[PDB]
Order: sequence, then structure tokens, then C-alpha cells
Amino acid sequence: QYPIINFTTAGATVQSYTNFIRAVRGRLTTGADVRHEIPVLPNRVGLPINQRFILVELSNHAELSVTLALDVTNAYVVGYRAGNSAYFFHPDNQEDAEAITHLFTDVQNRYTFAFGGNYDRLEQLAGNLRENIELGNGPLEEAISALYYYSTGGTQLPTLARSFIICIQMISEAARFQYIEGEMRTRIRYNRRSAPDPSVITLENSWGRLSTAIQESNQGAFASPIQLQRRNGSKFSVYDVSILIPIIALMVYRCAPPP
Amino acid sequence: QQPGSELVRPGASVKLSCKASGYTFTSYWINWVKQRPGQGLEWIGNIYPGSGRTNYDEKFKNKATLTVDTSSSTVYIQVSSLTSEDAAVFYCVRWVYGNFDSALDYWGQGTSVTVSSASTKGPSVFPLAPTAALGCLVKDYFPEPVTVSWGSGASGVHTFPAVLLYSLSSVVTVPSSSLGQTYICNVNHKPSNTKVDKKVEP
Amino acid sequence: DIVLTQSPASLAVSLGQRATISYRASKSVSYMHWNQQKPGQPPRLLIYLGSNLESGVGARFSGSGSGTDFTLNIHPVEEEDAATYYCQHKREYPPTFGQGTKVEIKRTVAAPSVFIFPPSDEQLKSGTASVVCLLNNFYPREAKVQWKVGNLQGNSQESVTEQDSKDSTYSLSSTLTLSKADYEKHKVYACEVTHQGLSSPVTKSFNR
Repeated sequence: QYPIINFTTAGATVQSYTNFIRAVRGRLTTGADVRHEIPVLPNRVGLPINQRFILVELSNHAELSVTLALDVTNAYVVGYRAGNSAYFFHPDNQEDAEAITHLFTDVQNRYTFAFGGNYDRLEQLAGNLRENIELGNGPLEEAISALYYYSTGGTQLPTLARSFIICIQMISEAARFQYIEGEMRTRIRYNRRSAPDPSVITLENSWGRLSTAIQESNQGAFASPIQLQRRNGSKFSVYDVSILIPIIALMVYRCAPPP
Repeated sequence: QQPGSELVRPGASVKLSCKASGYTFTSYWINWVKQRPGQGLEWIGNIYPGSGRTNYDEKFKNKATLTVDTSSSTVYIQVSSLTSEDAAVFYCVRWVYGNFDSALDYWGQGTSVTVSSASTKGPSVFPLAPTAALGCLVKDYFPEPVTVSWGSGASGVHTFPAVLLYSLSSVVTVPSSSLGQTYICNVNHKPSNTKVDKKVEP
Repeated sequence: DIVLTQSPASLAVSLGQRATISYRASKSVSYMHWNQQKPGQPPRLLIYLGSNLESGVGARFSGSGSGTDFTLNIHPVEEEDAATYYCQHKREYPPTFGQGTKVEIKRTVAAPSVFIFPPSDEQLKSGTASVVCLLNNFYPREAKVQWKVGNLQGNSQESVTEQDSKDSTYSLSSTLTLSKADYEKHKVYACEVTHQGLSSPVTKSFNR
């Protein structure tokens, strides 16, 4: 059976959370594939189905529990289970469509949304954008409950989509970036709750192509520089992978390591 | 597209083909489904040519190996060490997982796999003689098929399915007043380039 | 794995009746496939996503259900609908098929003609002796054959035809193959037949 990693919002501390994200990174990749000091997620090609997903079980103070499903290849959420029902983001292809039939094999009810799980569609179905949707142990607490109650008609679509945006950023993107993991770390210490600033949004949007640029780079140097944004929304280019080592923590597999 | 028949000796192995035309060969799954004579449908496993991923039913995990020749647009299923319980038909199937093109299921003709040590034997044709039923007993042939007619024809005839070498029956029945007219059963065994037309006399 | 048990195995239905086939699942299925198969043909999807009719399918055909209970209904059975129906699911790995349901055309009960034939000169001039017994054009399908050589029974050879496309009947061919040197050690040879049509078994026999 797939590995499970547990996290409650109930009594969460900086350490309780950090452990979770570091545990998630550990089961996402073996860490044998490292380019320029940055780990690589497993290559989708040739990967046994029994190593394709990990499971993340989130619980909260309200004594509710959901289990999300992450794709090791992307570190992104593909669906979740809540009691007797599993819901899945629409697969972009027939390989993915078959893969999720290996998930939560023992549930009574399985459904597939018409919509993908990319930010673009979810923002639409939520009415908010990522920069309008607060993140924090509070918003996470609320996301766990909304997802739980969607099975029982008690959760409306905009709130469901919005809760996804909360989960995906605090789990997937936090695993992908040490920067974003920190931004959630600060929100837990000083007990804050706030939307991500442009430094975060920019990274999430750029994760795939940062991954490409680092892997197809020349001894670290980007072929073309990549523009990001600071917290204050100012724009700056990145020319080399060195500035990113304390920032990106996982890359998607793009190419075999060069000599 | 699949071949219709394969002979294969006991404890030997067979490598079955499935050429795919008329769609993106690297965008769908190709499945294998096994049907034994007069029994149900068992799913053996599948393969996704575009990514090489496989699945095998636990009941076939060590008997079968699926692999794909992207060049020919073809899939292969290889079974190991064939027993008599392995003699059956092997369909390959394209079907969709999901929703958007749900009714896309499409089956190959199938491949009848016989497992035998036998050789192309000719057939013996014995007459069955006593409103009156007549008959031929086609005995001890290999391979299949034989094909029996009575000129023709045509009605009241029951050509039975072969049983195990192979052997079938065939009844014709006719009005009793017709015992003065010639009734002959015409066997043909295509593989032994043999043809027998036995007059049924009393 | 999810096991799909179909019910009933065999179903009899006169043309025009209404037919309902069930499929009991050992766990819940969300969306349920149905295939149709006719002797000598590869199965065809008849119903996808529980209720949506495949292409070309007549409209007497309806599929419904949820959880562990899905069904296939025909409102008035036409004859072309005689075949075997398998339910299918592929959404919880591994994919499965149903136990199968074969629907046959129902019709007037009919006793079988029994006709018995001693071995030919040709067989017995080869040390072989096969005594064939043809059992033709009966309904329903179930029959019972006993062989009585003086008495006793033994090791015989039975094959059965498909339901006729004209008169909806069945046929049986039973062969008894013994050796000449064994065949000429008894004298009485009987092909006795038990069946619905009669309480008293149809008997044919001969002597050498």
C-alpha cells in the first residue's frame, strides 16, 4: 500500500509542520538524483505504479480527517478520499487516467471532476485568485473541513475549489520550495494568516521552468535568465542556479544528468 | 488486428501480436482478455505503448509478459509453458479510462490458441445408417476444422462441434419416402488436402 | 479485487417478454460497463457509464444501478437479443468482468427425437466400434443420457449444439466408442434418455 504522512492543524507548531514537509519530501524522492545540489523527483518514465503516489492525511481540531493523493512525478494533488468517497482532478491523458484507478481502490464512491487542478481553473471556480486567498493553519483547518463535507452535500463548489488552493500551496508547493515552506512557517509562529505575496506566486508559476532551466543549464548558468518577483512586486532576473539553492527543494524530472 | 489461430506444443511458449491502426498508438491503453471455450471473460493485463507501463492480473503475473514494438505499431503478449488449461482465445482491446470518449471500446478478432503434440492426421469418415435421420461420424482428425455438407442441402442438418485427436457427428433427416434417393455426406479437411463424399447406404 | 457476480446464469425469454439482468458487486462500483457477445464473435460494448447506450444499440435496452447493484433491462425482447451479457468495471484497479448471463429464446417444450446407430463396417474393419446416438430438436436445453450395453454404462462422448436460429431448439450427439473385441462380448445396446417432456425415458436400442 502507498505510504501515508499525517498532519493535524490541531496544536500545530513550527516543528510539527516542518517535520511533515520534510517527511513529505523524503517519500517523494529517494534523493539519489541531485542536480547542482537540488534533488530531482522520480522520472515518470519507467516508474512502477506502486511507487507513483504518496498519501497525505490531514486532520483538524474538529476531529475530521481527509487523505490527499500526490503524484511523485509532479508533487501535485491528483485527488482525495473522505470517508467512502474519492474525488479526482480530471486527468490530462490516458496514462494519468489509468493511474488513479490504483488509488483508494477500496472506496465505495469514486468521482472525477470535469475540471483540472491547475490554479487557473480553480481560481475561476473559486471566484478568488491565489493573492486573495489567505494561507495558514487557520485556512488549512477550514480546507480540511470543507473537503470532508463535500461528500455530504454540505460544501459548495467555490469553497471546495478554494480549499484545494489552500492545500496545494501548503503541501505541494511547500514541499517543492524551502522558501514557501518558510512562508508557512512564519504564518504558524506569529499565528498569522495572509495571502501569498508576489515572491511566492512567482515561484509557484515558475517551478516547472525553473526545473527545466536548472537541468538544461551550462554548469549552472541559464541559457536564458528567468524573471521572478520580489515581495514588493519588483521584477528581477535569475541567471544562475546558485541563488536558488536555498529556495527550490524539488524539481520535476526533465533530462538525464549531463557529464 | 490479430492472427486467428496459433498451434503451440505443451510446455512451449507463444508470442501473440496485435497491430494497431487508425488512432494515436501512443495515447491509449491496449488490454488483453482471455476466453476459454464456452466460459467467461478474464482480464489478463495491459500496456500503455506510449510510456511502456504494464499491469498483470495476479492470476497471470508470472505467465505473461507484455511488450510493444512502437515501430510496427504492434503489441505483444507472451505466455509461458502452455498447459491444456491455457488453451483459449486471446482478445486484445482498446478501451478508454475516464469519460470524454467513454464508448471507445474496440476488440481484436481474437486468437484461438490450441495446445497440442498432434500432427496433421487425415480423417476417417464412417456412415451412420439405420421421418428418417442419417449421419456421418468424422473421426480422429487434426487440426480443426472439417466442413460437412450434403451436396447440398440443407435443412434438418445438425453438424455438431468437434470433441477430443478431434471427432464430430452430423445428422441429416429426410422424409422416409426418400430412402431410394441418394444421401451423401461431404467431409472436407482443408489441412490434409483430403475430401471424402460418403454415400449413406443400408 | 472487486468481484462482479451476474444473475441469473441462464435466462429464458419468449420474444416480446421483458428481460432484466442483474450484476451483484462485492464492493461498490460507481460507473458500470456492459458487453454483448454472440458465439463466434468478439464482445461489443452495449452500455457505458451505467446507462448511456452504445452506438447502434436498439433502444429497448436500458442500464441502471448504483453501489453494489447494477442492472440491464430489455423492455420487449426482440430475438436478435439472444446472446451472453457481461458487466464490466475498470475504475477501481484491477478491471473485472461479470460471471456472464446468456439469454435464450423461450418456446414450446419439445421432446427430442432419439436415433441410435451401430458402428459401420468401415469402423469395425479397423478394430474400432463407435455407437452414435443423435438427440435432436428439443427444448429446454437440459437433458440426461444413460447408455445401457446389456446394462451398465461407461465412458462416452457428448457434444451439444447452439439454440437453432429457426425453431429455437437444441440438439445432443452422444457417441460411445468401444473396441471391436469388446463390442462383440455383449449383445444389447440401449440409448435411454431422461428429460422434462416425459417422465418415462425415450429408449432406442438394437442387437448385434
